[PDB]
Amino acid sequence: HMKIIGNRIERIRSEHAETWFFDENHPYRTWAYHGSYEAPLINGVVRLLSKPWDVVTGVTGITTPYGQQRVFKEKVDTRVPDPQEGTRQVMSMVSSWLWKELGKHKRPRVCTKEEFINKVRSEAVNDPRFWALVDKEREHHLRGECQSCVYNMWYMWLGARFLEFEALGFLNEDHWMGRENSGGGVEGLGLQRLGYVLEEMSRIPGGRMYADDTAGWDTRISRFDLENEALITNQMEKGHRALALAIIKYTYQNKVVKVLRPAEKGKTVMDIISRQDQRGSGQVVTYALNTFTNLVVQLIRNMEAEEVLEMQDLWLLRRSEKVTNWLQSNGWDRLKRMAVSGDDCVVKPIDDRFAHALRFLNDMGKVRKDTQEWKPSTGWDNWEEVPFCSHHFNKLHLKDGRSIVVPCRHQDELIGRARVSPGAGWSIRETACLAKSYAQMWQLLYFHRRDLRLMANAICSSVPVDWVPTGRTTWSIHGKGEWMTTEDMLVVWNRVWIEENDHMEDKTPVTKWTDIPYLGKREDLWCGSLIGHRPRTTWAENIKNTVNMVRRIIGDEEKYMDYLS
Ligand SMILES: [Zn+2]
Ligand SMILES: [Zn+2]
Repeated sequence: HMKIIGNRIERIRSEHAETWFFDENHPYRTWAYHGSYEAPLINGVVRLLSKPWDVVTGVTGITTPYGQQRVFKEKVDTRVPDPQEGTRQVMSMVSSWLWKELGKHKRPRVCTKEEFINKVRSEAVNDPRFWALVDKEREHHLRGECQSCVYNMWYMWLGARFLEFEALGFLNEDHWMGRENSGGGVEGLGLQRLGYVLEEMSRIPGGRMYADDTAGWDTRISRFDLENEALITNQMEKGHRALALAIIKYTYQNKVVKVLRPAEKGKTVMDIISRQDQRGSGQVVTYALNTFTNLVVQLIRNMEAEEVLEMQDLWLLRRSEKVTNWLQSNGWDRLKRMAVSGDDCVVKPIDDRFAHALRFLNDMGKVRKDTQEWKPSTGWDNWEEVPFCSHHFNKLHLKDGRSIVVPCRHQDELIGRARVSPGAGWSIRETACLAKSYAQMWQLLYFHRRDLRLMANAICSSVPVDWVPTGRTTWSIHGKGEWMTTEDMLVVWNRVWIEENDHMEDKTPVTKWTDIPYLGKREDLWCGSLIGHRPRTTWAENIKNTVNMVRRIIGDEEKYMDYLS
């Protein structure tokens, strides 16, 4: 490990030699500590148009070394015992099988510089020097060394991210975890489709639907998980394999991290730590690898439930042919009984033995959130109540009687995130264009929420019609950004929910917003609506005044549209 992280530690120790020191009283328990050195937000438009939520802490409650240290000590400075050898044998077998299924109709490839550039443009990438540094680190990797692939507690230098993209980006670009290729994956599906996936699963004969969340998934990715994820390199030709093995072994299996920590009299230090497991969040293929390993975990849980695996198999896997047979016979059926998106999963097992199939799950360190370790899981009878990707999904009916299945979540989080501006010296223009992005996203996905349809229409009425939406409104890969457009949102709504919606049999267009339904009031309120409560009523009654205010701020000379009418 030390020989692997060596030149990175040296490269930092020398960039910072005059302030470099070793803190004997550092707080790191499960990370290797190597030394330290000395170290150095509201969207106004949305806020002006969402006054009732100024006093809603669920909304308003949404950098400092003092915080990073706290979250590090409680979340990341932890360790889990190794799984037993039999458990590890099962993990390796299932991983090998799954990789071979995923690669049956797809071949790994190197992703290109121009792919990365084009993906970025949707100008460090248009400096030759950047690519000189990149080529440089690359030849280091090809020689068997790493100088500069270091995490900031988990952001990374754009060059390192390009090398990762080059070696493993194919998993994303060629949709290895798409539902067609993986059975249980959902990569490429939007929030406008996931609900249909859950409904489909609800129809499969079997037990309840289970959606257990793992407590701190990324922190419970083991070195064995990483080794099993690395098995994809066996499907690569040798050069590609060299690049990928470099990325995995020097960046995944042996990571170096810089993290901030408070010092004396307002001063700040940077600590350099390292370890050999856990997932570095926010890497290029973090999502794909999380999806992979979660699929493996659920397959194993099903095998325990169905009594293919027994207690004795934890210590040492006796006859492994039973595992191979179960995978070849039932593997794909079980995969199609899953919806897995990174660390999130829903499973429809063949019966409810799944609920108490916990031995391998717990031995793998994948302990369930908010539950006693050996308390059986509780599943759902009603697919519309199942949590998945921070949402639940409801069937609603258009005025003409056709049904749609829509994404829903507690409203406070949506409004709270829309109020956040990532910039600083952000003009009214960038602020307004971001507000417009949120509004149009709500029009596409959360139109069925009264407060959000109203607020979105006010925002869209307060921003010049020709201003193009900018910024990002979600980190979920299932928010596909169809709303990032100046195209009319009813047209976009039709394309998303009718035209290109395979679960919409009748392709008759919807020609007005009033034909598009809300949740029932009970449901709207349950999920955080303020309909009926006085500040919200006042807000709605005054909304045109407020819109005119924002218009006067941005400029009365601009062209505005009335989406409130
Ligand atoms: Zn490197
Ligand atoms: Zn809801």
